[PDB]
Amino acid sequence: HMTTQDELKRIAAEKAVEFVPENEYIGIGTGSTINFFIEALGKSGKKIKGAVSTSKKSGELLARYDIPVVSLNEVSGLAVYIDGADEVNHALQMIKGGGGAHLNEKIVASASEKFVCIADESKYVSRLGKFPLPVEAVESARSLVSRKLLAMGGQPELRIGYTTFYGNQIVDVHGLNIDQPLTMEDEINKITGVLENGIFARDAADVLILGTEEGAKVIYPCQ
Ligand code: NA
Repeated sequence: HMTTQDELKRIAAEKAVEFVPENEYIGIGTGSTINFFIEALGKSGKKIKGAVSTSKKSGELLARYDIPVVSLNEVSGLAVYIDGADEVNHALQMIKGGGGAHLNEKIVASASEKFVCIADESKYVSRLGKFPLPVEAVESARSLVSRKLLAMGGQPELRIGYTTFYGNQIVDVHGLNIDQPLTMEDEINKITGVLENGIFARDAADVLILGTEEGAKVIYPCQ
């Protein structure tokens, strides 16, 4: 039978354990692929000095698997950040935030010395953009941010009924042409009322572990 998507996620998560140094502070992403990774890291027996969480769920699983959790404010930096992606291109630039956590994810990534992305094969794309782009905005700026995103060219859609970790809203933007991921990352963030967007170009991954039918493939940015 074909390997299921969950099995592909587990393949990538299990391989990523090998990338985690012992006795260091590390950062932990969010999502279903990460949830398999937290379990695998706990089962490995590796000594972890402390882990910084990016979501309520990730923090709960770290505790379930006996991995010590620390606030980002307690450390001067992290040795490695491990996280998933909704899309990842050949330069290892990513679209993130399908699960609502892109603000905390980018904060923790930006404090880390290395970013390991874990994903099943379906996330690896030639061009970023098909997956709608999450944008976090404060509630009173919803209509304003939406007009500004529409003027940029995308179709803004409020994520109905959703409240982010820090109490804000997400507008998901459909149909963007992303010529230059770093330029668009910065231009969207210049909209007043936007707190963060899901383009990870400045914080592109350093290495990608991709779960495929042939096992876990290790992929560095294209030359
Ligand atoms: Na997310």
